[PDB]
Amino acid sequence: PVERPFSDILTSIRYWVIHSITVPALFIAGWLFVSTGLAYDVFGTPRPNEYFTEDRQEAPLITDRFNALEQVKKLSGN
Amino acid sequence: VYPIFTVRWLAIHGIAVPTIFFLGAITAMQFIQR
Amino acid sequence: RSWLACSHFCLGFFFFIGHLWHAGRARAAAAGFEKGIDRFDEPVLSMRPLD
Amino acid sequence: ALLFFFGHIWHGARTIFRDVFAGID
Amino acid sequence: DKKLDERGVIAKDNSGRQNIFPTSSKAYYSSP
Amino acid sequence: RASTEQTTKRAMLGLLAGAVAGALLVAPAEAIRIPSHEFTGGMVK
Amino acid sequence: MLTLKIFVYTVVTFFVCLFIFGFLSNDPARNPGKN
Amino acid sequence: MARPNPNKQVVELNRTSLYWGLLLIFVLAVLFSSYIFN
Amino acid sequence: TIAIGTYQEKRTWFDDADDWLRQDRFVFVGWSGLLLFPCAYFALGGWLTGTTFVTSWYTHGLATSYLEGCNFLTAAVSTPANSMAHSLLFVWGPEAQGDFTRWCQLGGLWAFVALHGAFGLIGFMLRQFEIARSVNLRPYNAIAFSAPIAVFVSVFLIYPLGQSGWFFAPSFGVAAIFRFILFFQGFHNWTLNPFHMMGVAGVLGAALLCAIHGATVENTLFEDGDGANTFRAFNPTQAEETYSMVTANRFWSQIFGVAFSNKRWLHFFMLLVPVTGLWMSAIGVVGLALNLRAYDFVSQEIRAAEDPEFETFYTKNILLNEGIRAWMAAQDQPHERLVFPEEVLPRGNAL
Amino acid sequence: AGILGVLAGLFHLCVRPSIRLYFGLSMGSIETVLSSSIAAVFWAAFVVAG
Amino acid sequence: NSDFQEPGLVTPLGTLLRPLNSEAGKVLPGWGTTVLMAVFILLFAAFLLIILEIYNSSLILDDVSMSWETLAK
Amino acid sequence: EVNIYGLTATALFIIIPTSFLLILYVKTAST
Amino acid sequence: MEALVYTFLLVGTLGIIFFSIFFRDPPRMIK
Amino acid sequence: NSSLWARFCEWITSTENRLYIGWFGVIMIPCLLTATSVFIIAFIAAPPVDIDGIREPVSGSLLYGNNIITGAVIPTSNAIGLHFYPIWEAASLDEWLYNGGPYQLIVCHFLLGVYCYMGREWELSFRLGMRPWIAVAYSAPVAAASAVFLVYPIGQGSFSDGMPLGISGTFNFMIVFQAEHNILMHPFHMLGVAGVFGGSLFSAMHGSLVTSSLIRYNIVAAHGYFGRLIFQYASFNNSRSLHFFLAAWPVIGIWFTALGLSTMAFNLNGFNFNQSVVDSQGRVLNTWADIINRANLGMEVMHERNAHN
Amino acid sequence: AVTPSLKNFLGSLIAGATVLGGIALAITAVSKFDK
Amino acid sequence: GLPWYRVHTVVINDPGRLISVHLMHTALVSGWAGSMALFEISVFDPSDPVLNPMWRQGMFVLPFMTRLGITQSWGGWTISGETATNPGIWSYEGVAAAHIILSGALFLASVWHWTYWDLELFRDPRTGKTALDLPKIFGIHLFLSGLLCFGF
Ligand code: CLA
Ligand code: CLA
Ligand code: CLA
Ligand code: CLA
Ligand SMILES: C=Cc1c(C)c2cc3nc(c4c5[nH]c(cc6nc(cc1[nH]2)C(C)=C6CC)c(C)c5C(=O)[C@@H]4C(=O)OC)[C@@H](CCC(=O)OC/C=C(\C)CCC[C@H](C)CCC[C@H](C)CCCC(C)C)[C@@H]3C
Ligand SMILES: CC(C)=CCC/C(C)=C/CC/C(C)=C/CC/C(C)=C/CC/C(C)=C/CC/C(C)=C/CC/C(C)=C/CC/C(C)=C/CC/C(C)=C/CC1=CC(=O)C(C)=C(C)C1=O
Ligand SMILES: CCCCCCCCCCCCCCCC(=O)OC[C@H](COP(=O)(O)OC[C@@H](O)CO)OC(=O)CCCCCCCCCCCCCCC
Ligand SMILES: CC1=C(/C=C/C(C)=C/C=C/C(C)=C/C=C/C=C(C)/C=C/C=C(C)/C=C/C2=C(C)CCCC2(C)C)C(C)(C)CCC1
Ligand SMILES: CC1=C(/C=C/C(C)=C/C=C/C(C)=C/C=C/C=C(C)/C=C/C=C(C)/C=C/C2=C(C)CCCC2(C)C)C(C)(C)CCC1
Ligand SMILES: [Fe+2]
Repeated sequence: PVERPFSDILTSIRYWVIHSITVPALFIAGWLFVSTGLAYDVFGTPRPNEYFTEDRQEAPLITDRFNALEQVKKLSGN
Repeated sequence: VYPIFTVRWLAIHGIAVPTIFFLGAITAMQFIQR
Repeated sequence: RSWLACSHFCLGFFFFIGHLWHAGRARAAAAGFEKGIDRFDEPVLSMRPLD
Repeated sequence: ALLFFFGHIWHGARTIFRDVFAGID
Repeated sequence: DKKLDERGVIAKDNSGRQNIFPTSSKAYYSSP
Repeated sequence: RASTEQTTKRAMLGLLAGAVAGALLVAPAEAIRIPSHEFTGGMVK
Repeated sequence: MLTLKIFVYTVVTFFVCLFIFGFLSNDPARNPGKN
Repeated sequence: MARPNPNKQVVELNRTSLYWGLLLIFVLAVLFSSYIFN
Repeated sequence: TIAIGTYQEKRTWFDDADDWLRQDRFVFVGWSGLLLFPCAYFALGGWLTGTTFVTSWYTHGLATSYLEGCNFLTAAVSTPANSMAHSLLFVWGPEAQGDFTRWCQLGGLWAFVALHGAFGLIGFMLRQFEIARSVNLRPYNAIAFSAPIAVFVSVFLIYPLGQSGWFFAPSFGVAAIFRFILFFQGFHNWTLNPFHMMGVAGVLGAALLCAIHGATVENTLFEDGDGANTFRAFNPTQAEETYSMVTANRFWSQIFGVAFSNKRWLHFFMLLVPVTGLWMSAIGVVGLALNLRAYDFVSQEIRAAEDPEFETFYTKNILLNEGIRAWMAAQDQPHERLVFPEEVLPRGNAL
Repeated sequence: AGILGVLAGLFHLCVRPSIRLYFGLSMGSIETVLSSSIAAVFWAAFVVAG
Repeated sequence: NSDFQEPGLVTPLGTLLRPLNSEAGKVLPGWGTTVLMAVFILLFAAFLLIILEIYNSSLILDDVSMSWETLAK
Repeated sequence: EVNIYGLTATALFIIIPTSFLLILYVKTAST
Repeated sequence: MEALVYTFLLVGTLGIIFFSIFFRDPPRMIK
Repeated sequence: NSSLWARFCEWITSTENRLYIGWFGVIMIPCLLTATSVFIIAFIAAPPVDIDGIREPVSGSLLYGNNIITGAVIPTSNAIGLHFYPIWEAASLDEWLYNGGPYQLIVCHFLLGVYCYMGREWELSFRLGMRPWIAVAYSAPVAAASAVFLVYPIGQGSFSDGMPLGISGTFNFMIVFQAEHNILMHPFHMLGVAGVFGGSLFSAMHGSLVTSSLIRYNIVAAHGYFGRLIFQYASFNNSRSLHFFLAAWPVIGIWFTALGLSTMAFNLNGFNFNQSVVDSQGRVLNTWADIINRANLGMEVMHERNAHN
Repeated sequence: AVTPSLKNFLGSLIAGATVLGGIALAITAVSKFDK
Repeated sequence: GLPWYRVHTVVINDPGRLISVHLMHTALVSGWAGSMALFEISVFDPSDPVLNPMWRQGMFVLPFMTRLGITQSWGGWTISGETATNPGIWSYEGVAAAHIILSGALFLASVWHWTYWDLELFRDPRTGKTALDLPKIFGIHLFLSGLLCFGF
């Protein structure tokens, strides 16, 4: 009912035990998220060898609103 | 003093967990030959 | 030459600022009011008004 | 419209805080 | 300075300047 | 082609990141909070 | 214009000498503190 | 012609307010005159 | 009669919710929190995600992301393409069709961040009002914040709404904002607008007031401490003020000519200058939203055209704007499909 | 809208505000109505301009 | 003052309209009809969203064409 | 006489507020 | 004609500044 | 005590004058009065000045077809460079006007006047018992003006690169300076912008809290509002530390921006991220820095004349 | 006819109602627990 | 001693003076409408309706009259470029004159309500102090506004 101070948790053992094993899990999760290439697929960021398609040799252009989904699918090469 | 999962806990974690995740992601990005 | 000029201009400017600061403080401390106005004999209160 | 947004803010503040602005109970 | 009068005029509000405020009407249920 | 070329530096950096983050997040919060207890502990509203 | 140059030099020298002799006239002793 | 209104105060403008107003109007005129004249 | 006071009825769910929200903890939630904390949170999140993974390749033809090899200065969350003129770019909207990847590629993250940030600003202003009401204070901070929220609303919503689409709104980044600034200089002559002049005066005067007030207060302090450090010679429960108003007034009346003699008026002036400046800037940008720009000085243009042997700094600024526009439009507006040959690009040696 | 207005008007002639709403919005003061009306004309100004 | 500084002027229209400005301050107990107000506010918000999305081309309906070309019917 | 309307606008903007402020100052100074 | 207007406006601003500096109402409120 | 020199010293140092003079005063007052007189006279009725030294004069006076916004005092001709160019060294008064001497006169006298103003601030603070560190605060605008008017021309090599004493002249100076050095990406200009914006923020917020607190408590009642509004409990609990922070933020920001301008005078530069992102095969992917570079290149191409007759 | 955009908009209405209900239930549950 | 920006607050309590003030504002706005109508009619050039329409001549209030049915004029011309034979009571000049007459009538009513500010209508039977029943006033005004909207 008094919202325990931060000093008490700092000296606690359960807090350190949980965090020393959980924070590295998040760090490795992010490292693997970027390394395995899942970031490119999820966020649509092209890989350094996919910026320019075989048929396209210039920056893409949407030039279409209600069919923008198909336009982006075609431009991205997928 | 005893209860956990308070508003302070949620406020801290909501900005702490993604921060660690993104730090890992950026550190991984650093080591890209490109 | 560019590095030398830039660095030493910056250092000279900061050291002129330091001269201002330390000269002012030294003169005030010699006068005896480097810590503030006395609050019992304010010199301003002993001057004609409507300066 | 923008000026009247500011006016709305000011007059709502002077409504909700009537007692504080008037310095009464 | 309190007692802003029935006209809402306060000689010196918390700003130290004269001002006028509306007289809020209190609420009842039935009344006579 | 884009792919991480470092194998084991990930864990070494993650351990340090977590160890530093724990302390660095608990300490300033303590410093800011103690005055919050002081203010909201008898003279509030 | 020699006359203009001489006049400006005279004015500047007069003002600069006035300033220098002003700060040499026991400046630090004229303050409202007593020390 | 019915009854004097109790809610009758008077506007008051000290000298500093006068100077502020004159400065504001003259500075605005300085800023906007070139644009008004084109 | 049957009179009544305040809170003389049975309690309700609203009372319990209000009591819980307005407690005394590390973070004051309040009712406004329900609108502020989520929205603002997502905004920040969006931006960070936007600046870390997503790309603006398909919107601007640029690469703005840490995953693509950009700094903190060059990364940004770019605005959508000009084809999506004013579409709110919902994830479920006809453009994205519910696809998150294509939504990110189309630039919807910018709209996400902008809208959630606007509602976060609303929530923050309501939070300031609620705090002031809780502590029985006049909410002048609410007006002081009404200034920046007006600036944000103008620049980030009214300007793109009056233009061809969101594409011309600022993109959330450092270099992006620099591009926005140079674009205004080239296309609108924003420096010559009287309203940006008023805003510049307000902001610079606010900085001047801050510096002068701090220096004057720290250099007219009352000696109420033996130690040579004057910061410990003060406690919050003091009775008298910690600086001599009379001495400061005399000093600034003898050095400058005029000086303050009222703490309330001085601090209200400090509050007033920036708010007025930013409101004037907002009005100017609202004018620009409709391309109602201060550009002409028709008499100067006529005189310059009549005889080439008449050059003022205004004419040089006009030529610089022509250069900026001509050399930027090729890449800053890819949807125009502009190909300027080197022959027609404006140049100084061609004058 | 016209018809609804009429109906709404009838309601507002025959139903008194709740005490909680009366004190929450300070319906006894003439300044709250000014704030609300300024907001309404503000909204209408954007709508017509757009 | 007595009766707020003596009674005011009396006019036929004043007496006719007096009932409409007599019961000032009367309120209902509790929350009254605030829930209905909330329901109507929510419905109005939905209506405003519908019209905004129709006029923003974020909600394409069959009947509406949303362009100047609809002026030819 | 160039831009008669501009001159009129400037003169009115300088006169009406100035006259208003001076009248108010004179009226209050009598107190 | 424009030059005269600009000069008059600038002279008026300078005169207002001078009057505010020298013919100000005395600050006895706090002094 | 009754000597004429003693009486003159007493009058100069007397605190009973409506405006304090002091010895810094006896130096500055002629300097600033000369500067303002020459500035007014040239702004109203100066003839065109050959800024670029290619016999293409630039008009900047009100009589010669200008208004308040577009008027200015044109800097000295590029032919003169850094040479001292008083009236008595020009062949004739007309040539002195043509080359642009009044700018040099005004700038020199103005710089001396502002330095002596900084001195007399301290002098009066000393004669009144105040602490002496208002001159330190004023040194920031003085440093910035010194940079813009003397140090940039020194590094570049000519007084024609100084800021014209005008409005549109100031905008032209900024645009050219961005074209040549890319100021926007320099960290010191970023610090200056941060200082200015933060100073505005702090002025507005300090005024808000103090005005709210002042009733008919100045720091113990308002601190409850700010401690929970944006957290930061016990951030500035002292009326002295808070005001020192107010004084320190903008002053340091402006010091840094002035130093950045001087370094650009000696021409290091702002940042330069041109072509900093490349894909496989070596193709260049544009960033916002590249668009900024295109704008800079356009500005630069317009600034240079090259072909001069 | 019920166009796909209309269906998506109705789904958005449902989702926003769900979010508001979630916030309301959270505050209700915690307030009841603490009082 | 009210400041210059708190002056009109002297009308914040007595409803009669508030009514007078609002009548004055209404009269001013109506007079502006009529005056601009007259000015634009004096400046309007109706010879060419194809290459010299209203919007090219800077007209502001003329299109707002035309949008609702005012076409003809007492000068014999029409916004169509044709010529009108029986303009009728409702023309541009007629509308402007009507607005001016309304402005004057509202001015007279404003001065009347300013003089006779103390009316029994503004004092509630209980507590005999000035008060407005804002909810019921709003109900009446909303009823009238809805009726007018439906009629239009
Ligand atoms: C040889 C020269 C010299 C000497 C011996 C001193 C000696 C002293 N000074 Mg002075 N001073 C100098 C130069 C000098 N100063 C200059 C050039 C400046 C201008 C900035 C100042 C400004 C200054 C102030 C404003 C104050 C002093 C104070 C002091 C005293 C305490 C030392 C201190 O600040 O704590 C130790 C210092 C620190 C913990 C600060 C370290 C962090 C610094 C600011 C940044 C680190 C450098 C950074 C990387 C470079 C950035 C700039 C770069 C572009 C070059 C001591 C008597 C203080 C005092 O008590 O006066 C009586 C005081 O208030 N001095
Ligand atoms: C429905 C509209 C409406 C109404 C009825 C009021 C009524 C009132 N306001 Mg509010 N206000 C409004 C809109 C409105 N205001 C808007 C849109 C803004 C934003 C700018 C404000 C901002 C505002 C502030 C900041 C304050 C008030 C105050 C007041 C009160 C005193 C009037 C005043 O300022 O002194 C009379 C003012 C003058 C005689 C000066 C007039 C000079 C102006 C600035 C220039 C000339 C205007 C021009 C001739 C006509 C413009 C027309 C345009 C509106 C289309 C009064 C109750 C004051 C008050 O009581 O609070 C303590 C106060 O402090 N109002
Ligand atoms: C209070 C917090 C809050 C606020 C103000 C907003 C506000 C917004 N969000 Mg965010 N959002 C939030 C929380 C919030 N969100 C949370 C917690 C999440 C995570 C789950 C998200 C996830 C999210 C995404 C992923 C997106 C948004 C988007 C939006 C925007 C579109 C709003 C919209 O159409 O929603 C719907 C609004 C309503 C449903 C209004 C309520 C109306 C009720 C339901 C009426 C019901 C009455 C009746 C039954 C209806 C009858 C009609 C019919 C059924 C017969 C808007 C700026 C979108 C956007 O514009 O991004 C660019 C977007 O893409 N938000
Ligand atoms: C002396 C030089 C100078 C100065 C002082 C200014 C001053 C100004 N200019 Mg600039 N300008 C100049 C030269 C200058 N200009 C030149 C030469 C050009 C070239 C034409 C421009 C082009 C220009 C443009 C294009 C614009 C300005 C704008 C502005 C105003 C900015 C207001 C503001 O704070 O917005 C920034 C503040 C906000 C947007 C408020 C939002 C704040 C949110 C709520 C905070 C978010 C929370 C955040 C995550 C917390 C993190 C904190 C962390 C950073 C520490 C201000 C009056 C802008 C303006 O106001 O127009 C209306 C604008 O759009 N100017
Ligand atoms: C660069 C300009 C600038 C910034 C960044 C800024 C920032 C801030 N000022 C605040 C306050 C204020 N500012 C004030 C006056 C002023 N502020 C000014 C200029 C600024 N003020 C000026 C010029 C004035 C004078 C009028 C006042 C009076 C206040 C306050 O009371 C308040 C405070 O308490 O300060 C301590 C805070 C508001 C917190 C917030 O967003 O609520 C939460 C809402 C959020 C987070 C939603 C915002 C989401 C945004 C719009 C989306 C984009 C976010 C990305 C990070 C964008 C990155 C962009 C790249 C270019 C970097 C914040 C620290
Ligand atoms: C021929 C000639 C004449 C040539 C002229 C050519 C030419 C270029 C003309 C100039 C044109 C010109 C005037 C341009 C400016 C026009 C312009 C843009 C106007 C802006 C107007 C405007 C409405 C802007 C809105 C924003 C606004 C309100 C800004 C206000 C700016 C402002 C006045 C800032 C304050 C400045 C200032 C110096 C304050 C110092 C105050 C001071 C002395 C405090 C000291 C002090 C501190 C203490 O702490 C205490 C305790 C005490 C006691 C005390 O005293
Ligand atoms: C009930 C929602 C629970 C949370 C869902 C997960 C949230 C995180 C979403 C991350 C992005 C993943 C893609 C989701 C997007 C997605 O996949 O949508 C898809 C879904 C259905 O579309 P379909 O895929 O069936 O459409 C396919 C074709 O028929 C299209 O023509 O759209 C909806 O029905 C609305 C969903 C809203 C989901 C967002 C919830 C928030 C709504 C806004 C709340 C406003 C509150 C306002 C309060 C005043
Ligand atoms: C997905 C998404 C979402 C959400 C999101 C979020 C919510 C996010 C968050 C996020 C976050 C929450 C993030 C964070 C991040 C962070 C970071 C990224 C950080 C960084 C840092 C740094 C980088 C630092 C640096 C430094 C320092 C300060 C220390 C030392 C020094 C230096 C400078 C190095 C949703 C579903 C709704 C929708 C869609 C989108
Ligand atoms: C400047 C400007 C402005 C404003 C303006 C205004 C506001 C105006 C107003 C105006 C007005 C407000 C006007 C009015 C007019 C009026 C009139 C003109 C009237 C007339 C009347 C008459 C004529 C009457 C008659 C009569 C009567 C009395 C009744 C009986 C019968 C008779 C018929 C005899 C602003 C700021 C916005 C900005 C822009 C511009
Ligand atoms: Fe202060």
